[PDB]
Amino acid sequence: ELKPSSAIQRGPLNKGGWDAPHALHNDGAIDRYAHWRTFYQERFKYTRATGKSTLIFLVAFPALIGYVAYQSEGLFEFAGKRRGESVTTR
Amino acid sequence: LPLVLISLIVLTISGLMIYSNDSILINKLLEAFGNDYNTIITQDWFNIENTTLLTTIGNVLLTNNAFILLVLAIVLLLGIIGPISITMKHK
Amino acid sequence: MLILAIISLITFVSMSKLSDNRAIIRLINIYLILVLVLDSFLYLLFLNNQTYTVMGELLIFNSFTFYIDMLIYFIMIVISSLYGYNLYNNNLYKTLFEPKKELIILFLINILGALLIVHSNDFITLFVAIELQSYSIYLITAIYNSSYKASKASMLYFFMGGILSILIAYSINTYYSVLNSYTLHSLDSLIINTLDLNLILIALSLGLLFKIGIAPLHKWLISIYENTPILITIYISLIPKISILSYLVLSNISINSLVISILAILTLLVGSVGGLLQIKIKRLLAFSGLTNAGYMMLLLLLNNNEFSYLYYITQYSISHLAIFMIIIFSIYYINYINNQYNPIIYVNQLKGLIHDNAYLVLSMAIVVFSFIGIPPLLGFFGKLNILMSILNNGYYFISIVLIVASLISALYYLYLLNVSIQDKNNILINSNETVSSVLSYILSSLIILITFGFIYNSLIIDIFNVYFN
Amino acid sequence: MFIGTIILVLSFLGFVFNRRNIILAFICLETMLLGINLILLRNSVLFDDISGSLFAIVIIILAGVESAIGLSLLVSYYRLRGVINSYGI
Amino acid sequence: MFLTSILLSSLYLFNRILAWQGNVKHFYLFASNLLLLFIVVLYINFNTFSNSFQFNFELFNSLNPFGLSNSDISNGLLFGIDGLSLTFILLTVLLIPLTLLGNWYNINFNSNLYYTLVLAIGLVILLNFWALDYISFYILFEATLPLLFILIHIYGSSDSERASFYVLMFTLSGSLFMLLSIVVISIVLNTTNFINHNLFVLSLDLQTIIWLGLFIAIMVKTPLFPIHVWLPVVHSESPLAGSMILAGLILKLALYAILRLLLPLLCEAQILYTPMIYIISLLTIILTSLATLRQIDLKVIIAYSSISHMGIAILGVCSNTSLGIYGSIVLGVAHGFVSPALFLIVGGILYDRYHIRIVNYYKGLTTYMPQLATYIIILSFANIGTPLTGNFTGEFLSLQGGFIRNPIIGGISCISVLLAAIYQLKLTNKLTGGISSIYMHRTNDVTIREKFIMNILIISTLIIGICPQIMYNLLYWTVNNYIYII
Amino acid sequence: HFHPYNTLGLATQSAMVGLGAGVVAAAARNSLATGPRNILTTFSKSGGVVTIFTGASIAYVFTYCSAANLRERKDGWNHMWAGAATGAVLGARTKLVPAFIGWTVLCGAACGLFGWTGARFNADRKASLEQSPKGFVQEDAHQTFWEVVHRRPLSLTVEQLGEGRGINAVPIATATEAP
Ligand SMILES: CCCCCCCCCCC(CCCCCCCCCC)(CO[C@H]1O[C@@H](CO)[C@H](O[C@@H]2O[C@@H](CO)[C@H](O)[C@@H](O)[C@@H]2O)[C@@H](O)[C@@H]1O)CO[C@H]1O[C@@H](CO)[C@H](O[C@@H]2O[C@@H](CO)[C@H](O)[C@@H](O)[C@@H]2O)[C@@H](O)[C@H]1O
Ligand SMILES: CCCCC/C=C/C/C=C/CCCCCCCC(=O)O[C@H](COC(=O)CCCCCCCCCCCCCCC)COP(=O)([O-])OCC[N+](C)(C)C
Ligand SMILES: CCCCCCCCCCCCCCCCCC(=O)OC[C@H](COP(=O)(O)OCCN)OC(=O)CCCCCCCCCCCCCCCCC
Repeated sequence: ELKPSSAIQRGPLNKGGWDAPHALHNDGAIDRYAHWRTFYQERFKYTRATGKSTLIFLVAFPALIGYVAYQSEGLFEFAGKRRGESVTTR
Repeated sequence: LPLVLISLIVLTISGLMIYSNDSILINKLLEAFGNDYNTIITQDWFNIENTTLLTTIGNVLLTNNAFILLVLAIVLLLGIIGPISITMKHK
Repeated sequence: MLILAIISLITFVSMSKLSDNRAIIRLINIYLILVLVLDSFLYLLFLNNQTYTVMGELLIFNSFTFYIDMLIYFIMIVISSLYGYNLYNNNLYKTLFEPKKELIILFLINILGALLIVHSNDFITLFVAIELQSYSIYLITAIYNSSYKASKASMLYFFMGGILSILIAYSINTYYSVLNSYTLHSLDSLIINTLDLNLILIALSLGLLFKIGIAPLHKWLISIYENTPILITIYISLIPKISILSYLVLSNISINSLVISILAILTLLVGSVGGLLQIKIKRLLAFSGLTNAGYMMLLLLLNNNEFSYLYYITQYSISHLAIFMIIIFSIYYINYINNQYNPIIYVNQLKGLIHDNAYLVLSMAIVVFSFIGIPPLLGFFGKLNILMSILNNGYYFISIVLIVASLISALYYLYLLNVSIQDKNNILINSNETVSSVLSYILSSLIILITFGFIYNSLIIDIFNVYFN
Repeated sequence: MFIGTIILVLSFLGFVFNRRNIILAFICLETMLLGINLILLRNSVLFDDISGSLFAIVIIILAGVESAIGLSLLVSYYRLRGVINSYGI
Repeated sequence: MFLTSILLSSLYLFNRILAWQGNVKHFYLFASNLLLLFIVVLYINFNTFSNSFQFNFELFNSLNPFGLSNSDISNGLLFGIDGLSLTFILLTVLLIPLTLLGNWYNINFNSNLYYTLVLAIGLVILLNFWALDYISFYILFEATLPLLFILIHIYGSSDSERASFYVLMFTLSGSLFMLLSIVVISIVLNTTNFINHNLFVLSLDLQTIIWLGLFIAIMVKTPLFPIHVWLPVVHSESPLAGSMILAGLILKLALYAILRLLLPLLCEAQILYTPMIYIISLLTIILTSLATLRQIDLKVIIAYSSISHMGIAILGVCSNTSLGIYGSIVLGVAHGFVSPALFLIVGGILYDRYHIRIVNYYKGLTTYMPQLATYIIILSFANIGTPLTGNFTGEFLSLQGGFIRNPIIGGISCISVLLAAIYQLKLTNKLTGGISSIYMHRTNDVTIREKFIMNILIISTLIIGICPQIMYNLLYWTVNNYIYII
Repeated sequence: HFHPYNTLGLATQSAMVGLGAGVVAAAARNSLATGPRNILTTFSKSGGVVTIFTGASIAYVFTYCSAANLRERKDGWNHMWAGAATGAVLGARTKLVPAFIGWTVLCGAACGLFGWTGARFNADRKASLEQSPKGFVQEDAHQTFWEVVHRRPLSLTVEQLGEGRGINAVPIATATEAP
């Protein structure tokens, strides 16, 4: 007994314009491939290879470049130099 | 039954706890039980009229807390209007 | 002047017919407007935070409470215009949004009970006024009695309000058993040192707070807010929140409260992650109230919180009131009306709203980016001025949990937008009947306060500097 | 304070663990209110004032109007459904 | 009365152009082109010999809420420029008609909406560079995001929804901790200001805390390696003008915010933390430019390219050197030129015609479109760090400034010249050469409007490339300003 | 300075407390449930709650006290190590290795972020801005936390930052003077 009112007269929605003809034959294999590649993260799972790359690029490489960066803060000036002059501060 | 027993113990003891003000928790509870001293009632001849308890309630409901009697009238009004207004079925 | 309105009104409603009821509410609407306009000037009494105690250590009147009073009148002028005015002149909307005979009676008695808390100094004034407003929410819930859900919700609300009234009464009499006193004015900052009033004042605070919707006991209030119809629930959501919270913010009995701090953390957590996978709009919209009542429980821990509170109050009241008024307007555009009392429920029903009345989506967007805290809108300065009080006073883990809770709560706010700006196959091209001019002007006014209300931030603070300091 | 606290706690647990009907829940609420009364009236007698007796005589009336309101709420609940469930509302 | 009558006239003219012309896009182009004329007349009256903030105006003061305010007490929102602001404003304002140009025929359904949102985003990021409070910087810093959400969601690829979400989510989530840090500054100093704030000193234990909240927000917005995560998808599923305004202006806005907000009052903090910034900067140059090699999609490659160039850019900012600061500015402005041209080449000339962005379809674009392939190669080589283009001036002075402060971080920072060439020329030779693709049917040559946009965005790189001294007249104050060498 | 902890005493106190919380939550799980349940299904259909409370209590307080005792200072890192042990105990209930590693790392990071802000839900009274000296220094003094100055001592800059990068105990100008 509750229906939206009679004075609506709602019509269809177009997007309008010119039917651009198909400039591309889509490949089913290429489209399935690319849809698998962009949405890879919803099927990603941890394995030993994932653990190896996640260890080395997220943990080991920041720690190595970290140690190298904190050791070498005020070591080197080369600004005006001479023979027999050490360039390391330490 | 087990949550009954746990809640009996905790709610009973913790209801007995706030009558007391030592910082130590066990001293709060034992002051609940130390009541066996007998209060001494002395006769003072300072009062000349039979102000009963109901007279004093009628003096404090009516002068010092007259507004509480009047907001209470609004509450009694609501207790009339409400049950009526539910159980009418007007027309 | 609410008293004179109630005394005149119920005699007047006893003599009017059923068909007169609508027009009666129109009268009361204008009445409350001329209590704002012609009686505002009483703010001149409250210079330099001069406080009065009236009826003999019974009601305390400061200007904090005067502002709460003015806010409650403004939102009632809105809610009363929602009942008293037609949306459209159809044969449909007359049987969907129709007031009962005694509805405005319970409305004004409820506002009376909600004002006699914020103005209250005594504890028996507190208890009688909580009882008055609790009865009024009982009867406003049960007044649309030809509904299965509303009657079940009124019974549930009766028993869960009875427990938390007897917990307040037990805390008042527990406080009396250690001090022959009724006021928190007796406390005066020496007594709290040498007296273990932690457990009393905290239990009093809790028994006052669980009626708001703080989170260990939050499920029953979300059930009442989903079961009640769509007009009753924009009142019973707003009023006990602002009344009970502006009581507890005024009297500062839970400072360094570890229990209030746990329950604030737990509220911000299970409010933001509670309402995520939900499909009903009043549910979705009632867990927004749980998180935004969480941001208040933080301010209870504070000393001197009267800026952050009041600004975020009128923030939440305008934003609250506007987002409930928007989904009243979306009912014309849905393809499926069920459940005469509650005509829109599921949040996917407003799906094609941008193709039919796109500026209703502009309205909906503007209010929902203000719930998130987007800086051109008024909700952001509310969250900002809460943050300025939290970080001032040592609550550093509370602050980052506030932020994570705001980020999680933005998801189900933006779900409203996600659903609203979508494609719909069958769009409206022309409508015969249009929306009530005086009623859609209220939504336009409630937006222009949210959009262009960051203008007056400076002015308000200078006015805030004079009347509260 | 023993009689009021024991009436309050036993009535509270009888309210909470009620699964058998609804009128037991109403009467457990009223026996709670009696217990809060008892604690307060004793504190008035021990402190030599009517003050807690003032809060007592007000909460008598408020317990009354709570009964009147809520039992009309039950009649409204019963109007559409001609039986009240045993497990609850 | 005069400045109100101007607005009452111009809104009336707007309503009339609406009533008679269905689009607005003519009036929007006209307004943004007038903004160009106005800002260059402000550039003529700009005094370069003063370090000062020249054109100051207060909004939303107490004594005058609607308009300008001349009072002895100020609590509104301040606005004004030095050289350092003004450079970006120039780079801002010449970008704004071009994106309004950039979708002149693509958007068919709801024109007036899209062009209003694009112009409104451009105006907000105009006013981002005028601001002078911490709060008035931050109000407009986040005014963009509803407009970006509504723009990415309504228009885009099939995956508009997730991209609009991420541009709200990550950007918001970093900006909230930015707000935490702004609040902690505003309750200690009791003044948010871009003028006085180098004078105040904070404790080192107190600078130590404040600086994390601003720096992780700049980590989100200039996408450094821990969160560089929204950037490829919010490009790859954007429409055209949203992607151009994003990668030309929003990333440089956070490059501006690391100068304006952090380097004046976090100096004694900032020295203790330059190795952490160098960890994250080198680690976002190496590891994002290496992830470019394995990409199936085509707008996503130019997105990760933008990550690698901003990773080069920010290690000139934190270099504590005159060279590094000037190189970061010339990198930021030149990348703001060269990069929206690349998003045009993937998005305008190549998605409007074929509507699929997978790389595997596109081969041998030379033999049917010679002058497009001409563009693709000379915009490829302008991206790498091949000189006389302004991108190399930024890369070179940034790598030199990063070699000052720590030489070993500059040694592995310098291989970015190689790593930035590998993926870009690997894309360029796949697009440019081969037999023309059997999937692509032949379409139109590049039109006059697209060639117009391209010619402007390539001349404006070449002028900075041949002579970077043309904008040193703005910066020679602000290159010396942020240096802390006791 | 500090005082070492009794690992055995604090551990057995927490073990008793976790046992009590396990019994209370098992009773609350019985009484809030459906189906045929009796007095003996408290520890039968328990869902293993008493193992959760017991293991979390013992592991957190043992790792917290042991890490505080071997480091000989009390700071936010001890909460990180103890929260990692708590995440190890909570993550062994899901008998999976990458799950377990995730529970350890993320629970340890969350508990370290907790313990770094003071390890308190509520506020500290003397440490907040409102109860601490703030604003400018009135005269020259040791600038405490929450205070602003105009000029800082250069000896403090050499002591706190270092003697290296562009930073020196004498400015570069008057180090190069004609006499
Ligand atoms: C934006 C990214 C997220 C960043 C999260 C921020 C959390 C960072 C916290 C840092 C901070 C608040 C400052 C934050 C303000 C900005 C907040 C930003 C936004 C907040 C969301 C809390 O510092 C906490 O640090 C913890 C460990 O690190 C300690 O843990 C505990 O350790 C055990 C000790 O007893 C506990 O027993 C144990 O229970 C815990 O284990 C706590 O003691 C301490 O409160 C610092 O506060 C403190 O700093 C110290 C200096 O030394 C200050 O002393 C000053 O200096 C001395 C003379 O020079 C003099 O002593 C004194 O005269 C002077 O006063 C204090 O004034 C105080 O104020
Ligand atoms: C002829 C009388 C006209 C009737 C006016 C009735 C108004 C009812 C509305 C109540 C809620 C709406 C917000 C009102 C804000 C008053 C601020 C104030 O001033 O608040 C201050 C401090 O506020 C606070 O803490 C914070 C509140 C912040 C409000 C945030 C919303 C800002 C956007 C709306 C305000 C600007 C709109 C102006 C449009 C031209 C104290 O309050 P007060 O004691 O100075 O009251 C003033 C007496 N007044 C009403 C007669 C003048
Ligand atoms: C929604 C986000 C939240 C919004 C918060 C911020 C609201 C901004 C509202 C826009 C209005 C700001 C722009 C207009 C104000 C400046 C007008 C002006 O008159 O500037 C005065 C200034 C000096 O003038 P004066 O001191 O009086 O002396 C004159 C001597 N010949 O003269 C000058 O120095 C020249 C000033 C040039 C200003 C250039 C600004 C570029 C952008 C202009 C359009 C801004 C509209 C943006 C709309 C989107 C909203 C962000």
